[PDB]
Amino acid sequence: NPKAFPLADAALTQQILDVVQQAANLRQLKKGANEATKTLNRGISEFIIMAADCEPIEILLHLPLLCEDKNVPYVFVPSRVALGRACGVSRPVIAASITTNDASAIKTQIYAVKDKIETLLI
Amino acid sequence: SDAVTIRTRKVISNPLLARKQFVVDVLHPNRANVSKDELREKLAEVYKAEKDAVSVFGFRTQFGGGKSVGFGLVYNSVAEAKKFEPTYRLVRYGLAEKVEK
Amino acid sequence: YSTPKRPYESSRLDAELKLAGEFGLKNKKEIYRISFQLSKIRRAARDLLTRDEKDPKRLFEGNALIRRLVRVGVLSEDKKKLDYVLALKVEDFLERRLQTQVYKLGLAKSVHHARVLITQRHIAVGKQIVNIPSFMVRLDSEKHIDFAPTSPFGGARPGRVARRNAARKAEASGE
Amino acid sequence: QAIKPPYQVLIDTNFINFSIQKKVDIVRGMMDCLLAKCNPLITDCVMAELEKLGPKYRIALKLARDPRIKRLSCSHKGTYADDCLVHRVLQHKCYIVATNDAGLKQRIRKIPGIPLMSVGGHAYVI
Amino acid sequence: GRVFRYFGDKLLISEAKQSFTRVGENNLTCISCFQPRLFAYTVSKDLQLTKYDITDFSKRPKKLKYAKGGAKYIPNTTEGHYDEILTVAASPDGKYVVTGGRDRKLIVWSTESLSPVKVIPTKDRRGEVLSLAFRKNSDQLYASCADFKIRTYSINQFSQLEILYGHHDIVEDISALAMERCVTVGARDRTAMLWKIPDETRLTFRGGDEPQKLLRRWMKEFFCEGSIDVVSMVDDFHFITGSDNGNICLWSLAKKKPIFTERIAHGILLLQPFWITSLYAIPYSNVFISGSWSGSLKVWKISDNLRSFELLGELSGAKGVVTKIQVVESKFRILASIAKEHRLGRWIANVSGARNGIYSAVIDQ
RNA sequence: GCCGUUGCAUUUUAUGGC
Repeated sequence: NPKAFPLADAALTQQILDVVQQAANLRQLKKGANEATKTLNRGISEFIIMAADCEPIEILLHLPLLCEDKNVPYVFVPSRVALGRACGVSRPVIAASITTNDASAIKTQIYAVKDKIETLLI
Repeated sequence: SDAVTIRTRKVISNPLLARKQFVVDVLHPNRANVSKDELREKLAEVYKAEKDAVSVFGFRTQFGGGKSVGFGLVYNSVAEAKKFEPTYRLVRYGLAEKVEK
Repeated sequence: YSTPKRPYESSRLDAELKLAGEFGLKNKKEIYRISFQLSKIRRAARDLLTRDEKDPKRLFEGNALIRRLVRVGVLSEDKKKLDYVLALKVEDFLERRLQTQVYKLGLAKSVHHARVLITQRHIAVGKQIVNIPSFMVRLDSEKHIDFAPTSPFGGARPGRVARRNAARKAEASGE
Repeated sequence: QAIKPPYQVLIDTNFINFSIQKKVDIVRGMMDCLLAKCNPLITDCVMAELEKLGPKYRIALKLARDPRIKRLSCSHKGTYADDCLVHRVLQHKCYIVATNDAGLKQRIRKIPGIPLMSVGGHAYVI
Repeated sequence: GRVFRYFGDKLLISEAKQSFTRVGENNLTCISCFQPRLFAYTVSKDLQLTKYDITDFSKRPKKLKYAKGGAKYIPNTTEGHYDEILTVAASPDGKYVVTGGRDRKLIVWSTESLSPVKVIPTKDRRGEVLSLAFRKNSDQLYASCADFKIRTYSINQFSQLEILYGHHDIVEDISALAMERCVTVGARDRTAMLWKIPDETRLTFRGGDEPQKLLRRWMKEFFCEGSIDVVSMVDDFHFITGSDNGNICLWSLAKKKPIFTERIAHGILLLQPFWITSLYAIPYSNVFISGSWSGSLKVWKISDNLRSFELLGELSGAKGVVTKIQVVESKFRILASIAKEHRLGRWIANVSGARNGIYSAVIDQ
């Protein structure tokens, strides 16, 4: 029935958009459910961001099944326009993937976002 | 020769010494430690008196380069430069003989 | 600075080089002096855990000490309860060094390649060229760390060894 | 090595009788030379031993049953403070041993990566 | 100087002359109008600058001269633009007008014969020009740059003065007055900074008010601040900003917090508020004009005590993405650059009346 | 200035599509 769970609140959404902004600054970001599915195959994916205003929505339902197979966190965001904007990118991106790097300059922000997401998934 | 752009601030009319004191700012990107001679030339063309009616000194530059701040002087006449200036600056500018003793 | 209490002790001696292996240092003097400053803070850190709650000493000399740790870029703001201050450790001051932040921000492909790039009149953070590896970035200066206007990899000159390589081509192949 | 504050420490039998007879506290002494928040522990082997020193050492028992100190359990009837700890230090690599008994202390310097203590809260690294 | 022109009541808004011009360009990014006869300058994402005469208020802007570059000018010392031009600004002497964009250069143009009189390399691969603003009655160019910089030039001598650092994302908007100071935003850092050029200091004002506390307001009786899109300077002692959620924030130089914030202005349409895509004030006055792609320029009157502002009204004559607002006077002539998309190359959704051109609106008294 | 449409009859004025 809901099909839009979990959907994030306000300050977590802008927090995620800022983390995606520095992630696009550090080329540690994947753009597209095609690419995101490939990163879920290679096991390099930290977590997955999906949009809620994508028409249709059922093209994006494969990512929770593949993530729950791989035990990977995921949270919906309401805008695909702002989700495109946080990529340093001027046309919308429906879904983005966070890649794995322990040498990442922004790693603590990624662990805090995974703390909020993994808090919300339970 | 990189568009020197000599900037002046702190201009106060001082008629009792017949002068106008002001802080010379020398921006110099891609140019290092220009002169004392060219400075007296290029600030006398906004006051339009003469080169030897212009005194200047000071100038400890910014660290790294690209900015220089000194202290500049302009008078109303040539004879005022011979009376109101120090005796060694006129030798430095060339306007006098240093009687060595 | 201050020397540690025991100079040769097995689990600590190998713990030196795993710090020297990741960060790429040259002297345990540059390790011990970092612990020395962490020593002096931590004694003061335990002083304000004894006194009364909402002491203005615990406020003025506490929170400014807390905010300065946020200001240097070490204490994350979520742990801003003066109880993570005891849970600080050695690598976090090592992590805020100017050498290691170059490698994290692409651009260095090593921690040892970035060490050479500090001492060769390259990368500046503000408009000041920094050539000391321990410059301790203040977290408001991260996305200003960049190649210089001069000193190529930044352009407008290719440099004395690239110009000499250009010089060799003109004299034998050309004239 | 990968050991972080808050530290956890094991108080055996020889420790408390060197604390009171030198008038240095248990918890507040541990915060001194470890320089962080400490989580003390006592096992079932150690506490029931001090019931056998009972009529001469009520002082040590009435300090050990304070809620600053936590309860820890093992399940063997017949084990000691001496031998039960060595199995605890074996299968995990994240405890700190507090003692002064040399007969136990030589069983601690052999397993690498194990922090020791001293006369009552004046610490020493491995 | 302070606010002294009090004429918000004198504006006859309901019968303002509304007109529109279609032009031969796709996605005009900016418009800059000179006042000493009045001129106009337009740049588009079709690589073109076009010069109009607007001295006749009853007429639509007629065409004088136009210049379009091309792919000839690929290198960066070429005297022509080879990508999208993001901003344009005319000099206060009417002699020059400078353009720049994604080609990361600055080309100074002559107003007379429309010739490339100067090309300046920014010398950074991230030194993209975003907003050019001149000091009133001066020639000191303030250049917002995508490598988080502010670069200051002189026009008459074509030199470089100095650079300001400090921001954390791309500096979109900068506004200035006749004194030597400017307001900047960084547009994702969710702050704005005041810049004193000879003092070489900054005063940092902070947005980012959480709507969660506003939910507290929802218990007493919304949308996220994510991007401070525009900034404008009303007087030397106050200014304003425009956001990504309809909030328009009034700011005082003595107030770290917002001295006012207006809630949703151009409205919504889970739900999406419109972006504050344009914001231009009449200098030293109490009147300012905000614009969206929603189709109606909303104009507001500042109170006399500088504490709140009130609705002057709406002008519905301009459908499409308003990118830049110019206001000239003698009467008042309002021009607005309507493009099919947002300035930044951004995506726009389902816009009614997709058209490109210039909005004109004359208000008497 | 690409197309369509209307009043002046197209220059002029207003509107829809790419």
